[PDB]
Amino acid sequence: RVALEKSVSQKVAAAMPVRAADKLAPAQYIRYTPSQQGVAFNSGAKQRVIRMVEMQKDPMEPPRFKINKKIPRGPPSPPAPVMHSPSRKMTVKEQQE
Amino acid sequence: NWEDADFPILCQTCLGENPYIRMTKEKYGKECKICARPFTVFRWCPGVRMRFKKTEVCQTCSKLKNVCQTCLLDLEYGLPIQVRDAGLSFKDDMPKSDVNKEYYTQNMEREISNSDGTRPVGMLGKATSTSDMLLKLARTTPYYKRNRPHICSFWVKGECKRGEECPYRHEKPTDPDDPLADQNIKDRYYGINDPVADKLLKRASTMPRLDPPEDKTITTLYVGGLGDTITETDLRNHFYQFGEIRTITVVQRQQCAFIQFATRQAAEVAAEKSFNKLIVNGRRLNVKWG
Amino acid sequence: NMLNLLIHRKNLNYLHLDYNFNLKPVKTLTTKERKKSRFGNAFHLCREVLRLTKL
Amino acid sequence: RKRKRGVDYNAEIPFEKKPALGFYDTSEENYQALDADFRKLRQQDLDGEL
Amino acid sequence: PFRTQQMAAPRNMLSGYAEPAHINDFMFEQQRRTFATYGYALDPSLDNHQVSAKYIGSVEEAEKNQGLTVFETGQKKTEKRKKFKENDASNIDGFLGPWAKYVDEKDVAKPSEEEQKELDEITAKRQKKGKQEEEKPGEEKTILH
Amino acid sequence: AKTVTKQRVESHFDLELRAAVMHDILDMMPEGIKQNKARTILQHLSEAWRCWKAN
Amino acid sequence: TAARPTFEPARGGRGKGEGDLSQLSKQYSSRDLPSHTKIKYRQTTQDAPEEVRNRD
RNA sequence: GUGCUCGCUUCGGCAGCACAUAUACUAAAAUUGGAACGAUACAGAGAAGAUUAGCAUGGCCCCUGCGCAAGGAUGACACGCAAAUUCGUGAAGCGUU
RNA sequence: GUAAGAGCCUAGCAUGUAGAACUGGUUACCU
Ligand SMILES: [Mg+2]
Ligand SMILES: [Mg+2]
Ligand SMILES: [Mg+2]
Ligand SMILES: [Zn+2]
Ligand SMILES: [Zn+2]
Ligand SMILES: [Zn+2]
Repeated sequence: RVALEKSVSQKVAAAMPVRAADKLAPAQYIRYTPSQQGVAFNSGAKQRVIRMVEMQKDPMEPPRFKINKKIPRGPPSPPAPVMHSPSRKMTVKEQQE
Repeated sequence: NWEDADFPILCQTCLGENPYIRMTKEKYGKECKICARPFTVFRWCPGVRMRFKKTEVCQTCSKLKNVCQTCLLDLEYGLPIQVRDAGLSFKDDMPKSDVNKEYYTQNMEREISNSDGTRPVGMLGKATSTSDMLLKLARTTPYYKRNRPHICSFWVKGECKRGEECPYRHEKPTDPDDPLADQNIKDRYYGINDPVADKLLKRASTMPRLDPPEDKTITTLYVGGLGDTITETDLRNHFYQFGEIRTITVVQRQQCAFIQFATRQAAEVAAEKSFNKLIVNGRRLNVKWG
Repeated sequence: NMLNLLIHRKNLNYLHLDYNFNLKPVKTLTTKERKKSRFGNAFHLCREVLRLTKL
Repeated sequence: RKRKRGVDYNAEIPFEKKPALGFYDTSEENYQALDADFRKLRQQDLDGEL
Repeated sequence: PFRTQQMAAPRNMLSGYAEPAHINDFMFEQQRRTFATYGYALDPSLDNHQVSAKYIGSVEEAEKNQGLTVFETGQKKTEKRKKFKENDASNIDGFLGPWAKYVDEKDVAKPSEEEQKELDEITAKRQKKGKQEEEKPGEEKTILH
Repeated sequence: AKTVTKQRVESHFDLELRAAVMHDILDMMPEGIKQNKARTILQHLSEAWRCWKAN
Repeated sequence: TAARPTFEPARGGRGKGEGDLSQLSKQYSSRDLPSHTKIKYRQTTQDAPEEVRNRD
């Protein structure tokens, strides 16, 4: 139920897109290890800390990109083995009837 | 589908020379320069006199081809994709025509989002077998001339009214009568007719390399720069890898060691492994034919 | 400005919104141009509300 | 040429599925292409007799 | 031996390991402006050798200026640039309070005497590719067969 | 997903009846029958309804 | 020809709520407005599941 | 920059301290490609004779509409040598074992 | 006898991109 309600909220957010229009400043930190070490890269360091602020959205701005573009259905997931029985033998008489 | 993944996939010559970065995250900011689907654009400034670089391609289009999202160079080596596929195979064959491209992108996006989220989904097994010529021209230290503000086009008309305050460079642009000037995004990304990669391959082809055994069945190796500080007991300990080793003549006066193997295939394999690579006891051992 | 940026984004250069929010065709339209340039109650409600406020 | 699709047919393989691979090495072998013979060949000759 | 530098590193998504930190804002931006102003800062890596405290940058200027930050009173104080001043706001078309340009450096920067001609040449090189002018070739061509 | 309002009612009934008959003949045939012949049985259903209306 | 039956229906999963909510469209109908935003539950006299559990 | 400095100490300069602490999709651009439903020529409404109401079906076709209404020629497209696994009888003539 | 293919013709709406890879070489024995 906790997993479902989140997806519900993300769907329902379209139904009222702008009622008390949104707020965004949880500016957060992330520690990152370049996996490139051999140092001439940070300056001599092994990690780097990055402060992420989310870009502030314009209230008065329409959707940006074309979404109506339409493409055919991709391949389905790999076929399952069919697991039937040996198969009943069929007669000429019943095949004709 | 949208892309929407946190914290981009970046190299170290674009992420900056400062270990303290402030970047902004825009949720569906631009469209991808390849995929043409919208993705999460991250904008940071590397250093002080830099350009505010941003990611150009999707997380997905970098997971396909193991590249950085803004320089479009290999995360491990720092080279164009045509050079790395030259030093590998080319079995991806990403479509370039329209409907095929969006169809392939949809299916590979389902493939990646039906997996872990850590490996270069097709490039992994071929990325095991590496260390071709690309390692001998891999860039050692970052080229921070990439992160650099463009030529002031008002200064080209001699009319830059900002003068000393303009954050764009007042220096010469490159002569357009140059192969190293055209450089489309998709040409750099698919590995097709990239002139930077052409010049890197022309340099790596004229890199010094093995010669064949000119006369038949001769396995004789002519070792110059042998050195008088090393021992022949370590030579066999390095050399029993290849096969049935025959006699090893040693001349420590000209610093030349003569080597014979069973088959000429083993001598060619030793030529492959040894030439211009092998440094034992911290001292370069040169091997030649004749 | 909003209403005729909506007009000019739809490439309807043969319509003209005057300064009192009257929408008139500049020329005599074909059937295809007339079907392309039919607006709905949203556009005309906003246009007539703006007519009342400009009065 | 002004159309969205359509040039995708000769340029590459249209909605290409690679054959699923396994248990037998299928990388060395390859097929020999068609002899052109562009001095006898007819549109009727490729499609065959209806 | 069947893994590379990227494949042997403890990575989380294709280029390394990324984990949420909780550094204090002031100290973070302090070391950030310390590197952006002078060229050195303390190391935010959490092990790297597990001994005391190393500086990561242009470490030669770090000991020269004692390892100071931007929030602290500096050692050097010399060679100030000279600017105009008219803080009165009483003379019209003479006031420039904080909009005071320096006395030495000035506005529009033409490149040079030769650089302009070279840029004219490079625009002319661009012009020959656009191409649009084509005279009707009346050049005569004859001889005696 | 267009709604079945008033002008789609009879067409949708005939669209769904035909699908029900498709399912029933796929399940009614025994194990080794050639799995063609759906179209012919649907033609017979159309004919039986026209003979029903024709008495 | 033009007049023809179906013999295959349309498959769901490729539009407006199907995979990424049509990549998060800002289009919504009047019928998609907030309405009946509170589930009623069965009370003690109605047929609450505690009342229905002990019963023979 | 301002102020306090029982700072040198004049009303000039300097010293210390306090407060104040990191804008910018960085352009007045250079470029770079794609579109319109208008003319201009050819062209002319689906249902086995003709004249025709329509309602659907399917998706790498969309348009007007706020529309899960409704229209767009029933909006258009759909017209196909429509061949998918898998064979056998009987008699006669000729050559062969 | 239509305002649509087709099909031509001329058109103009979006971008402010990513990128520039450039250096090394010796010779010698017995019949
Ligand atoms: Mg209709
Ligand atoms: Mg009709
Ligand atoms: Mg229809
Ligand atoms: Zn992409
Ligand atoms: Zn990069
Ligand atoms: Zn400038």
